[PDB]
Amino acid sequence: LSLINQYKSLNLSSSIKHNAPFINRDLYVFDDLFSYNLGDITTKKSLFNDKNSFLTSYSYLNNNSWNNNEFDLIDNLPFTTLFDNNDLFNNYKSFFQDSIFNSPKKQLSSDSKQLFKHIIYRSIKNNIIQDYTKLVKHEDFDEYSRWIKRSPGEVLPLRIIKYPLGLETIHNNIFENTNNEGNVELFRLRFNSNSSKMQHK
Amino acid sequence: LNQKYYTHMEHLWTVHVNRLNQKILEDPLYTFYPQELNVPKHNIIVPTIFRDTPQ
Amino acid sequence: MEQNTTQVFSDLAYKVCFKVINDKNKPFVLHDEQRLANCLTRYVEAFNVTSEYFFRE
Amino acid sequence: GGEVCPPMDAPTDSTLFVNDTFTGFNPDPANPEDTEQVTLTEITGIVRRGEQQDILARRRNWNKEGIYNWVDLDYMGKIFRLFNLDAINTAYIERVVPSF
Amino acid sequence: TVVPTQTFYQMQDYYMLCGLRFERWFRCDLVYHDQRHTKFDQVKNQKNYKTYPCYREYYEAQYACQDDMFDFLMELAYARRAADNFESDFASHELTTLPTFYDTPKAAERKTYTY
Amino acid sequence: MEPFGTDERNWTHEEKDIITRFLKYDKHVNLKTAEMVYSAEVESAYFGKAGALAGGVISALFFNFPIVRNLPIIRRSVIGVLPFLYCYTWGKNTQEELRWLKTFAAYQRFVVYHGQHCKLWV
Amino acid sequence: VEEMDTIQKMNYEATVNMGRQDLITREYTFYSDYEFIPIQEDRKQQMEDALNNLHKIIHPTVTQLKKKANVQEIQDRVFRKLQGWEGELNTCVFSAKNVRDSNFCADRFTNRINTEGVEFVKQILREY
Amino acid sequence: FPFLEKMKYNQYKEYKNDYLFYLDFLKKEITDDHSFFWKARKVIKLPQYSVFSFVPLKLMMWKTMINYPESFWYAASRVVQSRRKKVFVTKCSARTLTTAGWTFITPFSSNIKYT
Amino acid sequence: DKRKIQHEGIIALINYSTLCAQKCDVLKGHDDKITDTEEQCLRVCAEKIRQTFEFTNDIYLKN
Amino acid sequence: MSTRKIFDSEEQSFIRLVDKFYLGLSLTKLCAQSCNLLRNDISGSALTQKEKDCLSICYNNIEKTQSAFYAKVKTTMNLPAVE
Amino acid sequence: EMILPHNNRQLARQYFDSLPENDINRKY
Amino acid sequence: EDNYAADVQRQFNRTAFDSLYKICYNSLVQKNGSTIDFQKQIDCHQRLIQVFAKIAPIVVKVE
Amino acid sequence: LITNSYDIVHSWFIPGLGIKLDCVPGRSTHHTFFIDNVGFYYGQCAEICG
Amino acid sequence: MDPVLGDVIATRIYKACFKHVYGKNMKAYSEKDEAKFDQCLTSYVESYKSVTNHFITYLGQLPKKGLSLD
Amino acid sequence: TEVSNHNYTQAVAYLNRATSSCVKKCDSLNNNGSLSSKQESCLKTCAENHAIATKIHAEYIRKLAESKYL
Ligand code: HEA
Ligand SMILES: [Cu+2]
Ligand SMILES: [Cu+2]
Ligand SMILES: [Mg+2]
Repeated sequence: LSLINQYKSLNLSSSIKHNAPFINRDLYVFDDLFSYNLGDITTKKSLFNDKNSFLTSYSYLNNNSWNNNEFDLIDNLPFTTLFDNNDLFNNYKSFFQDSIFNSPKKQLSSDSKQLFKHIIYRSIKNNIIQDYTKLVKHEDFDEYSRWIKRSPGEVLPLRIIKYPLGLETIHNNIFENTNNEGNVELFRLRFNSNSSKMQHK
Repeated sequence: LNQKYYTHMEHLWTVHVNRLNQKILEDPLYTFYPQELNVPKHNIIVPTIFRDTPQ
Repeated sequence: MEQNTTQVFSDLAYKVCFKVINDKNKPFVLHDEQRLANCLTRYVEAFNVTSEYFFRE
Repeated sequence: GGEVCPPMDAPTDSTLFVNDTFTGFNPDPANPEDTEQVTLTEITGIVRRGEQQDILARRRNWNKEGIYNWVDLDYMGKIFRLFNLDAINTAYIERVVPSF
Repeated sequence: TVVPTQTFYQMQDYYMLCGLRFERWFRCDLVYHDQRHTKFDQVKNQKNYKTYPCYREYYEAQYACQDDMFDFLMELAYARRAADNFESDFASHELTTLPTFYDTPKAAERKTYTY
Repeated sequence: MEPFGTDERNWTHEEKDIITRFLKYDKHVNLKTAEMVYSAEVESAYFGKAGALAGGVISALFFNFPIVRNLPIIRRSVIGVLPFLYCYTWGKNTQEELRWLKTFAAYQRFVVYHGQHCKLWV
Repeated sequence: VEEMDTIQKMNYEATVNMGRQDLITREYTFYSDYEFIPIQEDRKQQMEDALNNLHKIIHPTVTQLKKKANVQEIQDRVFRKLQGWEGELNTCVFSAKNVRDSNFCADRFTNRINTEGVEFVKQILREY
Repeated sequence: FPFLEKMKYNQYKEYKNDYLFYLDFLKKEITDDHSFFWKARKVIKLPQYSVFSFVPLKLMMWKTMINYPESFWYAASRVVQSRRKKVFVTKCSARTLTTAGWTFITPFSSNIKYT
Repeated sequence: DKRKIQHEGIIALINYSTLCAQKCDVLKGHDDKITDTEEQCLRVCAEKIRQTFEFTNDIYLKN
Repeated sequence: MSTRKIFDSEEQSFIRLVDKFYLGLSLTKLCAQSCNLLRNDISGSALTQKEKDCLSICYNNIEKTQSAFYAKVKTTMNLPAVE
Repeated sequence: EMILPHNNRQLARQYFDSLPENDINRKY
Repeated sequence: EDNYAADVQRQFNRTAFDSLYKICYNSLVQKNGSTIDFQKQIDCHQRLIQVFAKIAPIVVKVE
Repeated sequence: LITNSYDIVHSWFIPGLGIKLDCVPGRSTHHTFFIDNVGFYYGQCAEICG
Repeated sequence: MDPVLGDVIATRIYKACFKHVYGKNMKAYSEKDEAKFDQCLTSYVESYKSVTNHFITYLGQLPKKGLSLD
Repeated sequence: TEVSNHNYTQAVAYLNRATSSCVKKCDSLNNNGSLSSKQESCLKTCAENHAIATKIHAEYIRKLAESKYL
């Protein structure tokens, strides 16, 4: 009942060819316009773009680029040796201990899929690049855990907090706090930078 | 029907005339635009990098 | 290839946004990270606007 | 879990070894992502519609007893815990071998 | 003493006193809980070391409460600090409390000082 | 979130429907609340049909009752359809009441979940 | 910081770990929470500068008062105005769509503090 | 007690109403279906015999058991000579099977966890 | 190949969107919202690119 | 410098040709800028004599030092052989 | 709630500009 | 099919064509877009095509 | 001495000192404790517990 | 890392060095230009070493979990 | 503990782009074979800025892709 007129066109290629800002691809000049020595090409080779991102995609395609390496194996850099520099070696290991810089192929595949979906939908609006399923997503949180507790409502972006006065009488001073200018403080500003993270126990 | 809404419409028209006299052609407070006139909310919020406090 | 398309998209985003943000070559602060995020968002929205106009108005 | 048809040959284009945009299938015999490893077999058949009950035609199925006489695509989709029940009920493909 | 024991001293068992002292400490903590590692006891260098403002109230609450009741109150404190629930956000019972001489609008002038 | 008091407006049908479809499909709602609304929808649906059917059967019997069977057609029809109307109304009202009570319980659970009620905290 | 004994090393590790509670818990996010665009760092600094400017005015008056009741009363009188402005800011920032809206709301709050807050504080302090 | 556990036959309860795969269930390897096996309670050094029978001596003949209208507790009630008279080895019925005196003292009296 | 043509078309889209973003000075760090004036500038830049490519396509089809 | 056997011989040769192709595009832009080709004053579709001479100088400079510089970089970087 | 001035679409102004010159709203 | 080298050369030609055209458009466009001369764009594209035709045998080669 | 009990009521009963403190769940009972001699005292539980 | 990547690196370096030599003065070739190219190569290698050192140092000094100090 | 060849290549690509941008920005090739103190300071600042920007850019791209899921 929902598919009656939802998918008008199915060919992205026609819309790309008739609307993308590129010169017509059926011109006969593209056969012998320039001369290159291509050696021997016995397999279907595809060209990748941006003059800086082609090697990343070539490594992504290959299956031998996903063989895991230990640091003692990859303890070197193109112009720097790391086996004699221990501080730089430790910093290198820490750099590769970040999940955003050391991702499995599934993460990169998912990211590329979602980015291409974004590109195609924002450009063509063809409605076939979106997920065919309709997903209803609900959060199931174990509220009976004392180690992690969510924040009912939210921690609001700004809270103005009155500094308590007179809690200390050690040297007859009722102002616990003083700023760098030397002026005593009566109020405080507390900010909630991250709106989704849990609050530590 | 006229009795129910005469005073209500008089108040509405008085507010309209007042904000025209003050040359206020901006939309009133409780104006809820349709979907096409609204501003989409930006989802991508990247928290700043955590760094140790020197003090 | 779709992965190559997304890689080009991301690399151009970083290139342009870092060129804009790191103009005076001063050391960055936290607000500089937030400004880089703002510039990336502007790049993505500019792509949306331009491509949407390209295909139909 | 028998082999209906021999698995499809691996493509000769190195750029075809990624997950497909729409079907989501990776035609990679040695996929680095073990959880995304699929084997694709290619069948050819004829689209045919589903059947209906006709007691006088002796096409009546007792679901509880396990006796089935007509193709009830709705029940067949429900019993196998399949997902796209409507796209299953609409029709089914009858596999047709080329000559023998 | 910040929170006196004489508020509830007729009772040998300190349970209401334990609750009162923990509530006062929790107010003080809600003020200062996130500044502890930058301006207070938990600083990296002793140059900026300052005693946490709620140390005395914390020790009084610890004295008044057993570890079991202290653990219960710490669970409540976590539940209320995750949501940033200041008690002033909900308190309204002062509108349904009998007036007293201590409730005068001019609180500073109510006290008579004498050598 | 809703205003409280004697002078306040009761929940209208449109408001109840909007809140039900909010609790069923929206995010920011835990799985338990949505499941509560789903179980409300599943179990309530029996009562409207049951009331209508029981009213139909009782009205069929009543159309031939010892005094009703000897009435003129207009009076006979009215008296015969009275049980059907009563039982149909009972079924519809019971379905609506059960569904809305469970939905309002889910709404209270959602409000407490997101701390959207003053004078309510853990 | 490398050269130290076992006790000093343990104390340094403790001090470092007590400050990474924000780091450890940033990974545990909730799906059902209502997210908002946070106040930017420059706006945070501007608001803190406005608060420090307010504290500059009140400092001689509160430090020349020998009664805790008077200082508490001064704190309470300002705090009501500041809390109304904070509520306005929180509403308008939670209901913000982009960083431009959050910046607008933060600028409005800071301008309220720097324009009307100082005048109100000066009137209170003259009363005291 | 092996005769009491009806979880042993739960696999049969599925097909009391779902006959569809009952025949598939019947074409299954027989492991413990309608049979009781008692693991060895003694060390027997007889290599000639692969498996040993530790069935209770009062359950070996079903002809006597089938017509007896009593529970199988007769096979478990004082059938061994092994006694252990040590004051410290008294494994009571359960630590919670006690009483709280003629003055019912709480929470000792009012909790199944303790009484 | 059809896949190659689609890839080139999308790459061209990305490149010229980046070009318009640079030419209109859209990329700024003070906030992430693109104003209506900047959106109009981007759309006019895209229109000019489209006109230039139509002219080039016509000329190269004639030649 | 950590080297691995990732691409085949033909794939490596193709990737080398691809980076050479993009280097050729970059040098095309470079020679265009350095020879004052990219200007709005140009009202013709042909190269003038001065532009052609400057472009020939650019081509000669590219020819003389490309292979030598690549060899020097290869010696300096000193990537260990794959085993 | 208030609509921020940059997010405010002057629909009232758009209708006002479309009014005839001799109009009671323009007189107001 | 067997013209793998021809296909690769065609891809290279298309990419170089588009890149040179983009270079000319980026160099010639004025006033944040909305201003460029189509004849000037065509002339620039032809001149850059000649330059890259001279450069390709020098740079783009194997071994 | 802050007397309390984990589960049920016990009685810290020292006969030599002649004292008995009832450890009651949820009750943090404060007692004063003064011993005016050097002494090793045994004691027991004087509330039925199991 | 496949060796071709090193070749790729070389290309970038060459490109940069070219802009440093003939970017402004498009003269002929001689041994002086070869010396200038070697100078640019050494400068680029040292700059790459410095950038690698500082980049890796900054990204490795960012905390990522609790401090161990075993 | 284990790093893929692709991730190593991505790290090398990060270093390549940072080095090129810092060479262009700091004029690190205008030397006599060795960097200057001012050039070293500029390269250090640029490399740290590149590290911060790389972290933020990677986080932003991942969050965009994940927002497609959510
Ligand atoms: C009615 C009151 C009563 C009576 C008669 C008895 C009888 C006796 N009791 Fe009992 N006892 C209690 C009341 C009573 N007790 C109570 C309340 C407790 C507390 C339980 C607890 O702690 O929770 C207790 C517990 C108790 C203990 C506690 C055990 C423990 O704490 O470790 C002990 C141990 O010494 C004890 C001893 C005795 C003895 C030796 C007798 C002997 O004197 C027995 C003598 C026998 C008789 C008195 C029988 C009467 C004769 C007849 C045949 C009656 C019929 C005749 C006519 C009809 C006229 N008793
Ligand atoms: Cu005891
Ligand atoms: Cu005891
Ligand atoms: Mg007792």
